[PDB]
Amino acid sequence: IVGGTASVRGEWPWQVTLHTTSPTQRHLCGGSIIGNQWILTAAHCFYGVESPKILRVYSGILNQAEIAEDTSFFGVQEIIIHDQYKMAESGYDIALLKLETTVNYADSQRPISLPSKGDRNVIYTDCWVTGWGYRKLRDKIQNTLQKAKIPLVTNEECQKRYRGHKITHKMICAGYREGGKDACKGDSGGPLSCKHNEVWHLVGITSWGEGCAQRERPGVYTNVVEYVDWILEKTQA
Ligand SMILES: *[B@@]1(C2=[C][C]=C([N]C([N])=[N])[C]=[C]2)O[C][C]([C][O])O1
Repeated sequence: IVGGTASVRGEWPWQVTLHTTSPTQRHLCGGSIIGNQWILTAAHCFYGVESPKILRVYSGILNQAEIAEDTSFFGVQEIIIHDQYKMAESGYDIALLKLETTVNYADSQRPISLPSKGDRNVIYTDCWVTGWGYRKLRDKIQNTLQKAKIPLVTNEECQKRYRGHKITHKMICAGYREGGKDACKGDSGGPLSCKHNEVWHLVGITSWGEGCAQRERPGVYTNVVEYVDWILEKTQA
């Protein structure tokens, strides 16, 4: 996260840090708890990932330092990638992780509500992006979870900032016309939480952008509401 600040412990209880144990354990991507056994994240996050066995999901984490060899985690039973996904920039950058065990909800770890179709006309004026990603373009995974408030921008405006790209309605952008605040490497799969009527909603999934926090280059996120049907179908037994 560029231009953000340290999060308060338990401030984003749905945020998880997805680690890979290969070659050595390290933060790979962000993710959001949306169900007792389900993490919603970005598809492109599993590039070069041949098996879910090397994945470890940690919930209730503020600082990466909290994660040690003796720290409990959730194993991943299955990685579900949208069959239409090819690459982040083309869209469909969404994936579900079915955990091997169920998450016991608490103030430190609970699910975030998915947006409803009857909310696409809703004007989110309080949206935040979070994660342990880079603070700049050339940096490293941050220890403390960072947060940054960022305004959503119309798709028409976003398309203007991304000539050469096709910003579809299945994407949603957010950022400052002057930049300064935005997601970066490591924040992928992270949630773009928005607050309406004081009820947190998972509006987007951190996906891509040109550089990080550059002026006139809004972050591009997966427009979650466009995938509620997909999510329901993939989560049902
Ligand atoms: B992601 C990721 C997601 C979004 C952005 N945003 C910008 N401004 N470039 C950068 C990086 O984080 C992990 C990586 C793939 O493993 O992509």
